[PDB]
Amino acid sequence: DIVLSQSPAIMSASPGEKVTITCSASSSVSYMHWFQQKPGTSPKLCIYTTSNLASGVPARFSGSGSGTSYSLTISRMEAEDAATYYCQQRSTYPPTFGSGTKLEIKRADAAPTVSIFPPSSEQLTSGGASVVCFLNNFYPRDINVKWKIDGSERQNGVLNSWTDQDSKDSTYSMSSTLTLTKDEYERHNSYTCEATHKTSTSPIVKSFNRNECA
Amino acid sequence: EVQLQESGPSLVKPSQTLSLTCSVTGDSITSGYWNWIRKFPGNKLEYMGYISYSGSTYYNPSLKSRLSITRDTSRNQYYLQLKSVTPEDTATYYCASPPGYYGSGPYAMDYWGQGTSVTVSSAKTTPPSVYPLAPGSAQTNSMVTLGCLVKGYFPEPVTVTWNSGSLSSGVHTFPAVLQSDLYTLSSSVTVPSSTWPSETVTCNVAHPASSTKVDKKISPG
Repeated sequence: DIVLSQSPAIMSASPGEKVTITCSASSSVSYMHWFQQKPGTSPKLCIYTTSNLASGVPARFSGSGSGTSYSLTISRMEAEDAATYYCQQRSTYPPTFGSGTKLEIKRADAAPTVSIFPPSSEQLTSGGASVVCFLNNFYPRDINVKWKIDGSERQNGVLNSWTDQDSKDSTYSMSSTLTLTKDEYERHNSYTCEATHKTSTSPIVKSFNRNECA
Repeated sequence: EVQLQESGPSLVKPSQTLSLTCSVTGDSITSGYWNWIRKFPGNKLEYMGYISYSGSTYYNPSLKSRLSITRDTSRNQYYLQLKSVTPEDTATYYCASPPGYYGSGPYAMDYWGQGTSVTVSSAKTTPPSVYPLAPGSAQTNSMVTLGCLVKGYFPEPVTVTWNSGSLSSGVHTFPAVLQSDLYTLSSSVTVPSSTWPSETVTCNVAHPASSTKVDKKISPG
């Protein structure tokens, strides 16, 4: 039952920035181990016994601490450092792990490229109608999507999903899907997908009318 | 150097016992500690337990009395047995060895298998409904974004390709969402508007558990 509180939970650092991650324990532990996990890989020992660099880890990393306060440090952030870090303790059983630090790459802001799509003719054979909105290659990750039916917000029946930071351009993408009953979809003709982000305050709205096109 | 490999089912029914095998190549299990760790949706990790070089075991108190770990030294394998699994035992299960050193060398290392995603649910095999996402209009800019909607499938996973792999740089496939026992995913692809609808673009959707082969060029409308 040693509780490992880790911080921060998520963060973005520019290439070259100094980064510090802390792990605070419920009770004294003799040492703290640190593990690294990149998307697609299993967790890999990063730091052994509080301050020892594990095989395959570069010299920009280091750890320190004792008792109930430990930290891990990257002197200069590299893009390949992007990953999830976990502090771990084994001085008392059971061995416990921190909640993790998701470390992302910071890059230039980018407004989301927004695209809206109406239900397909194929889906209209069923009793449901889904409108899909794609908000892609944006930065930073925090983003809000609003679904307006006839200029009037609709909440829930929505399915939202995010990609992980793109490996080539460091941006994020997000899909939103509004699934309505087919009959309710045909009682309303204006469908809007509204994105509020960080470019400006109000922005990015894409729409389509049920009355147009076929 | 060493190699650990998770072997077992991907989907289990609630109340059933979950059974997995960790096969160790590169080193004997007659020395050291051999464990099972799991990663939950939301990414917290939980140390499940171990089986020692002597066959002794340690089980996390959090796995109450449900977990047991066995081994076969004359086959270099160790096994996990987790009884009465609810939907919340859904995770990726990894076998692994604690940090150590070895041979000669200066550095501490450890060994992890690749992990196996385990789904706990009572759903049945359901092919996905694959729909085309084409814009309902367009005058300008240089790019156009089209996509596909893969809805109501079970279980994971699904695979999506665009024009058999020949479209890649502008692709985004989004993680699957579990809704009312069924999974739904979407994918997008952005191409130059002088390529579409002039030159065909197709989504190749495949669903392994229900042998689905879906191709659907996205056509205007």
